[PDB]
Amino acid sequence: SMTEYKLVVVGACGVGKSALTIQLIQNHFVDEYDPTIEDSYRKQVVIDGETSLLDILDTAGQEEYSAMRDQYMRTGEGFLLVFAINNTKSFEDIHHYREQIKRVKDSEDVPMVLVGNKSDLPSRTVDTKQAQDLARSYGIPFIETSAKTRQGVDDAFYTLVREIRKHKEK
Amino acid sequence: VNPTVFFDIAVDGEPLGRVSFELFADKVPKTAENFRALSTGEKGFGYKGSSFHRIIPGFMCQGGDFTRHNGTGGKSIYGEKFEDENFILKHTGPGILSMANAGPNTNGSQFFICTAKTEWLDGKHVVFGKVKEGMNIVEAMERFGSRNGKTSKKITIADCGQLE
Ligand SMILES: *CCC(=O)N1CC[C@H](C(=O)N(C)[C@H](C(=O)N[C@H]2Cc3cc(O)cc(c3)-c3ccc4c(c3)c(c(-c3ccccc3CCOC)n4CC)CC(C)(C)COC(=O)[C@@H]3CCCN(N3)C2=O)C(C)C)C1
Ligand SMILES: Nc1nc2c(ncn2[C@@H]2O[C@H](COP(=O)(O)OP(=O)(O)NP(=O)(O)O)[C@@H](O)[C@H]2O)c(=O)[nH]1
Ligand SMILES: [Mg+2]
Repeated sequence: SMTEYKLVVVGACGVGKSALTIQLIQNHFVDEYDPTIEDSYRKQVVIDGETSLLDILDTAGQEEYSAMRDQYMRTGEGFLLVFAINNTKSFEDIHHYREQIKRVKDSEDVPMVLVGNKSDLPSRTVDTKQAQDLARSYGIPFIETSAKTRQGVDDAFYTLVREIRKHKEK
Repeated sequence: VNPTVFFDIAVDGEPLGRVSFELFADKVPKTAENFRALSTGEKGFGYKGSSFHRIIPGFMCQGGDFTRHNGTGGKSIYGEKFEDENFILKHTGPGILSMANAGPNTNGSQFFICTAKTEWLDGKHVVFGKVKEGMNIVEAMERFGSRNGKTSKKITIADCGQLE
């Protein structure tokens, strides 16, 4: 048998939500920025010996459309919280995303993974200890990624699926 | 005395039709003058050849990136960006011509034509003109859009200039 999961990728504009998704789905990366309105993807994977369909919702980094945002959070079973290691504001935004997700879902315990993206770049402004400590304060995993080198990409999505599975046991 | 400009719209190079705009120089002089000059090309750059890269049915047709040709660029006649002039005019219905931006005081060349009332944009995007003739051409353009703004054929401003 198999299972299916609705994953939602959120975070500030420009952090690499789409590039991460396109690496997972299409195994390539481009420098050109194509700003997202909304996109969806399906991919069948095997995680820990269990076959699953990932329904991935790639959202725009925007803060003007709260009713669409809320429906994304209602339907999603797990969320990638993506910031960029050379965008300090995108890291300062993370807590807002977790707060909104918990509110819409009316829960203290929602499957989430913290994603520190663009780890290939020499222009770091967020040190990883900060992100490690934040994820610990949330009790969620922290995964370092680069959509450009593919480092951590499978790890981020698969870890999110494991968090969903761990949540379902409760 | 408000200026009128024209766009001749093309679909994969084939003529679709003409859209003309009244520019509200009486109320929004600097923003109208940018769009006027970009339409004539008199500064040595402008809209001629560029595309409507984002068309979302029920909301708007968005174009004007003649520097990066991918939805991320554009520039004004005053520099790369200029501040929001005023918010006197609102997004009152179909045919409103308004500036796109990436937040406060980031006007460049990108613009959108509303195909519906978009009142949540009031106070955040500067309105500076309206469609005069050719709302039927704008409605045709809107049919080439999609949920995420991607267009089914290439929609371009094949010609443009000032009417008079
Ligand atoms: C952090 C953001 C940022 O700094 N940047 C820089 C690069 C981008 C950018 O601003 N530009 C490329 C900029 C531009 O085009 N500005 C736009 C505003 C805008 C930009 C981007 O990238 C995305 C969105 C707006 C956006 C994302 C998701 C949206 C969305 C807009 C709408 C909706 C929506 C709401 C309610 C129901 C349905 C939908 C859409 C799906 O169903 C059809 N969603 C999904 C949550 C709103 C509509 C009205 C549908 C689309 O609006 C636009 O596209 C707006 C309209 C006004 C004009 N502009 N676009 C802009 O000015 C360039 C440099 C000018 C991001
Ligand atoms: N060097 C490097 N660049 C990256 C990485 N991830 C994304 N980028 C670049 O950063 C830019 C923005 O990426 P994108 O995936 O479109 O970001 P986004 O979060 O989806 N933006 P939006 O919220 O507008 O949809 C692009 O130019 C892309 O190539 C990465 O890991 N490394
Ligand atoms: Mg994106």
